[PDB]
Amino acid sequence: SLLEFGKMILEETGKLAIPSYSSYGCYCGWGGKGTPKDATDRCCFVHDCCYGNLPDCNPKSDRYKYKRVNGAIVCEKGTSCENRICECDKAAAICFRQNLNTYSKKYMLYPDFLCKGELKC
Ligand SMILES: Oc1ccc(/C=C/c2cc(O)cc(O)c2)cc1
Repeated sequence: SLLEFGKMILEETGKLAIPSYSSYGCYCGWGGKGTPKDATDRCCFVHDCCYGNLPDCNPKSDRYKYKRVNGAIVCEKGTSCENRICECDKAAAICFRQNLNTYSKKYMLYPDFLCKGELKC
């Protein structure tokens, strides 16, 4: 679910999902178009594609369970949708962690019309 994703993001990065990742760049948050602005935005692009791979799941609302083993996120076994949603969220949270070094506050609330270019999943 979205709230679980937000808590996984906070755990990984120490940033609050809202506002750090809810409206960042072209792809983090509602909507997506154009060329992602940086590596963090690319995490969101791929996360969007990952949710797009699950057309008959409901990634915003369906809850999954995970634990940590030696620090690392381990998605626990629910329904097939829940497992797949968890893997998408896990990847994006790790990706955010990996790209904290280049996160730029200039891309928070980035305006949609600047999202020029095109990117297929
Ligand atoms: O690819 C994406 C990556 C991150 C997000 C952020 C989502 C989000 C939205 C909420 O209302 C609450 C929340 O805790 C998280 C959306 C798309």
